Amino acid sequence: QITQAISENNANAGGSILNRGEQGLVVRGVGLIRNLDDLGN
Amino acid sequence: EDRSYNVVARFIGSSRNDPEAIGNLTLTAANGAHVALAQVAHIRLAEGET
Repeated sequence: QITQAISENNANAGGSILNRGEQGLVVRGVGLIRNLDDLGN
Repeated sequence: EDRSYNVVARFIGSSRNDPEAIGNLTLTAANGAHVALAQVAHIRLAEGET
């Protein structure tokens, strides 16, 4: 369950395009693991 | 028929018009309570290469 949940917990996704007026905004976000301090969670 | 299409569940319109709205969006939790993602994921604004 641990391995399944931690392998599930790692992922990223794009938010397509948000429109404010004529301005397009690519919605980006990343919770992607980088350091080992983030591994503990 | 021979044709095929997709099926998509999407937030309606002004649901996300801007950072503030997206901050107020909700998702579940382990303790069984709706939590706004602004309480967890920090939402900011920055430009990036096209």
